[PDB]
Amino acid sequence: SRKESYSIYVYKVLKQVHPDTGISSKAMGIMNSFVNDIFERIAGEASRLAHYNKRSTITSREIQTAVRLLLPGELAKHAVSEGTKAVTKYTS
Amino acid sequence: NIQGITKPAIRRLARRGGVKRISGLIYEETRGVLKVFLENVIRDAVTYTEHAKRKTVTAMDVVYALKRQGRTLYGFGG
Amino acid sequence: LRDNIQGITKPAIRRLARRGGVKRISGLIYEETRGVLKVFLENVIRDAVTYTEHAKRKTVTAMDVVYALKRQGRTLYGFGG
Amino acid sequence: RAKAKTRSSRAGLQFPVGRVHRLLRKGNYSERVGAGAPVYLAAVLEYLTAEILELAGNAARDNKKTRIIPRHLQLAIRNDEELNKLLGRVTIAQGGVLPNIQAVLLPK
Amino acid sequence: RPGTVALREIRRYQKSTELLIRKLPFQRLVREIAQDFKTDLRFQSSAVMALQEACEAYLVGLFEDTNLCAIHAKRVTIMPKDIQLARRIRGERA
Amino acid sequence: PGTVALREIRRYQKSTELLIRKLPFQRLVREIAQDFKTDLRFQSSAVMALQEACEAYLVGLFEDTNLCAIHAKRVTIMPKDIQLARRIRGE
Repeated sequence: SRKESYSIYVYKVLKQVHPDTGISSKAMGIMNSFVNDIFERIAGEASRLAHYNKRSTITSREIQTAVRLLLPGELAKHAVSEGTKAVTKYTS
Repeated sequence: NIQGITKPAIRRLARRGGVKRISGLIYEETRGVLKVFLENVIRDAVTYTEHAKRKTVTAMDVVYALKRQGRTLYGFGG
Repeated sequence: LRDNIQGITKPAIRRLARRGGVKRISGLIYEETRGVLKVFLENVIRDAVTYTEHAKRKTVTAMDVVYALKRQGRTLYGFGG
Repeated sequence: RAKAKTRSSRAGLQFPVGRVHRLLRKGNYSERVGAGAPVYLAAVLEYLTAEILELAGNAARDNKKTRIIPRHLQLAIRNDEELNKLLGRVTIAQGGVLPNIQAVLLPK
Repeated sequence: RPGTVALREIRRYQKSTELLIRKLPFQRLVREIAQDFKTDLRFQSSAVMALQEACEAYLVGLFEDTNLCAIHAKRVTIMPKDIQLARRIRGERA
Repeated sequence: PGTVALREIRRYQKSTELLIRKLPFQRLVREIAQDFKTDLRFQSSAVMALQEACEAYLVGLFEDTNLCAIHAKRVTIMPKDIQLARRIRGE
């Protein structure tokens, strides 16, 4: 039975940057660990933000704020820009 | 204007920390440590304030910043 | 017998020291390091067993130790969880 | 009803938005999930993962290799202060340490 | 008169729950640093004074580690390179 | 000479495998588990996750001890440099 992980999806995303490149099974496990650690950070931070606001809803603005506490550098505003693009293009 | 936190105040903090002998290049480098710490708790707090949409920077937004840094405080809001 | 933690051998501790970038190593350092090495398991195995004792299993999983390492602020990749 | 396709494709996204929409509710983080939140989180995870995957491929390229190993992933972290901060509480299995010397160790 | 009992400072600035930086200069310090991320700010008195308590406690916590660094490094005198050791080994100067 | 140890540094920093012998480490892990509680038994992956966390932790301790000795104007480590590296971390 399936075990909830991103192995094929990170190797799909690799073609964005290095189509020439292979991934060792060990390295696949490291990147599978990375994407779920960032999920545990953001989902906890956004839920604690939502708790401080007592709201029933998570939203684009809970995560937009949580990403700003994940990272100090402008990769935060670029990821926030990518989230606002994607939500816009999904709802249009 | 950082010079409003005084030469004896930076000495007093080290003396409250129990220090004996010192050398004076500690003072401005300690203002450097304090500047980055103070900026971090401020920028964290304003980041929590702007999620609540108010222009008024507010005690519990500073508490959420300090609590994210693992620090608990009372009397102001707590 | 060699159970006195001396089974963590001098040249193995010295190789960890060399990866750590340190130069001259005084002959008491190996034993001081074995003291730290016990205490690290007295944190990590002990709390990992409190996660094994959540399910009350006989098998310690890589998850059980990763949860202990997560609460102790030293997270680990490659094993998942 | 129509022949299915991923919601990520309309969003412009590369990870599974559907199971992110599942996880955000099933993890008990809130009573309700806003229609943009899983799309936004997929976009954030993708953006940050693509940003580090370039550094992974570049770390292998620097060592003139073609197959990624945990060493190239450690090198990707130690090539960027944002990653050196973000992953400052992370252990990489078989990644080792960045090779470094304090000048005091050197002869003359 | 001169050159005796430096403990006159130790015996004064820790007898009660006092703070060592004066209030008016601290209140004009924080606001200039805050507005660079986002301007048009206003501040609660209970917000600004919650910063100073953390700041002075952190500064005292550094100096507590710092004097042992000098003693280990064969000095009675603390010097800037003690902070270069301490703040990096706590993982903060990185 | 007394200094070509600087070539060992570069070799063991190029290397990234685990350095303690698996059997000694597994024996120690089991002994510490068994005098703690009864019938605890470890999957190989748990012993490996333990050993990777241990050796990464000790590489961190040795880096921290290096900076303590460098700060003390030494080129040598003594147990006191480790005891500073603990107290300065709060360990």
